[PDB]
Amino acid sequence: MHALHFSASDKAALYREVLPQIESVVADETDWVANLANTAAVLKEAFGWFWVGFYLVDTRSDELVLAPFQGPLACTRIPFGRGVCGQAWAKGGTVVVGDVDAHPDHIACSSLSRSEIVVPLFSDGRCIGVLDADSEHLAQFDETDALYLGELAKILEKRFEASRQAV
Amino acid sequence: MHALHFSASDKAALYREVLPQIESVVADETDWVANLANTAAVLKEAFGWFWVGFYLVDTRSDELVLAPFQGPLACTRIPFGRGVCGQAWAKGGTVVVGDVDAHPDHIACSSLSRSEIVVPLFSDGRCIGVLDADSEHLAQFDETDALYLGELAKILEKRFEASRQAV
Ligand SMILES: C[S@@](=O)CC[C@H](N)C(=O)O
Ligand SMILES: C[S@@](=O)CC[C@H](N)C(=O)O
Ligand SMILES: [Mg+2]
Ligand SMILES: [Mg+2]
Ligand SMILES: [Mg+2]
Ligand SMILES: [Mg+2]
Ligand SMILES: [Mg+2]
Ligand SMILES: [Mg+2]
Ligand SMILES: [Mg+2]
Ligand SMILES: [Mg+2]
Ligand SMILES: [Mg+2]
Repeated sequence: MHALHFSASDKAALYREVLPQIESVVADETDWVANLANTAAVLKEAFGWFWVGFYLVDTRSDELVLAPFQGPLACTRIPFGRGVCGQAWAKGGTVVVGDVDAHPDHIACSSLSRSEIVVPLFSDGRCIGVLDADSEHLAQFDETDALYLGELAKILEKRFEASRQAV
Repeated sequence: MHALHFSASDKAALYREVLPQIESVVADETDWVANLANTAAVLKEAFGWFWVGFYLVDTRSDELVLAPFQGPLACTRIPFGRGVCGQAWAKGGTVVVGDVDAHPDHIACSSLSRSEIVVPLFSDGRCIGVLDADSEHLAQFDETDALYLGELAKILEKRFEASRQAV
C-alpha cells in the first residue's frame, strides 16, 4: 500500500518531496478519476489548502465540470472564460491570484477563499481541465506554486493519456 | 451559490439537517462524479470523519475503483469480496465495523482508521459502487449511520439514473 512522507518545512522543498510521491501513486492506476482523487488527497494533506481539486472540460457545453477535490462544497459548472478557472482555460495558461476580492470576475463558490491558483491541463494542445487550489489566506500562492503545480500538470497529463489507452 | 448549514450537535439530528441539503445540491447537477464529489464534501464538512467517499464497480475487472473522496490517499482498487467494501458488495448490504481489528479481512489503506461503515449503491438490481466512511475513533458508526447513509444511498441512486438520461 502506498504511504506518503512529507518532512520539509519550506514550500519549495515540500513540493520537491511531494511531487515524486504523487508521480509514484498515479503511475500505479489507469483510471483518471481515481488518480485525480488521490492527487488531490496528497496535496490537501501536504499543504493544507482550504480547497484543492479539479474541473474537467465538457466539450458539449463549453463548461468546466467539477471532478475530485478536497475541501467544502463547490460549484459544479464554470463557463468558458468565467472565473479564475474559466480565465485560465481561455488564456491557455496558469493564473495566480493574490487577492480574489481584487481580481476581475472571480467566482466565489465559497465566501471563505482569499487567494487562488489555477493550472490548466492539456491533451493534444487542447485544454482538458484545470487544477484549482484556494486558500483562506491572502497571497498563499506564488511563482513557487506555479512552477511546481505546472510540473504536476505535466505528470497528470501523461496519466490522462494512459487512461484513454486503457479503454 | 449553494450553501450549507450545520447547527445540530447530535449525530442523528445532524443527519436530519444535512440529508435534505445534500438532496438539494445533487438535484441541480446531472454529472455523477460531480455529485459524488460534492456529497463527500458535505459529509466531510458536517461529520469530520477521517475518510469519506466512494468506490465504483468496474465490470471489466470485477473490482471497486476509487472515485471522489475526502481524507488521506487511498487504495485505488478493491477486489470483489475483499475488504469491508468488497464484502458489502458481495452481501448486497451495509456493513458496520466497530473495530477494524476484529473484522475479518479489513483492508487497511490507512494504518490510522479504527472503525468503518460501507453502504452499497444499486441500479437495475446490481451493485454500482459503495459509500465508505472511516474514523480514527472506535465505534464511530452505528445504527444511526446505517439508517441515514442508507437513505443517502437511495438519493444518490436516483442521481445515477438521472445521469444516464441527461442530455
Ligand atoms: C472551487 S471554486 O473556488 C472554483 C471557482 C473559482 N474560484 C473561479 O473563480 O473560477
Ligand atoms: C478508504 S479505505 O479504508 C477502503 C478499504 C476498506 N477499509 C475495506 O476494508 O474495504
Ligand atoms: Mg492513484
Ligand atoms: Mg480526493
Ligand atoms: Mg462541504
Ligand atoms: Mg448524477
Ligand atoms: Mg453537486
Ligand atoms: Mg470531494
Ligand atoms: Mg461479481
Ligand atoms: Mg463503528
Ligand atoms: Mg458517525
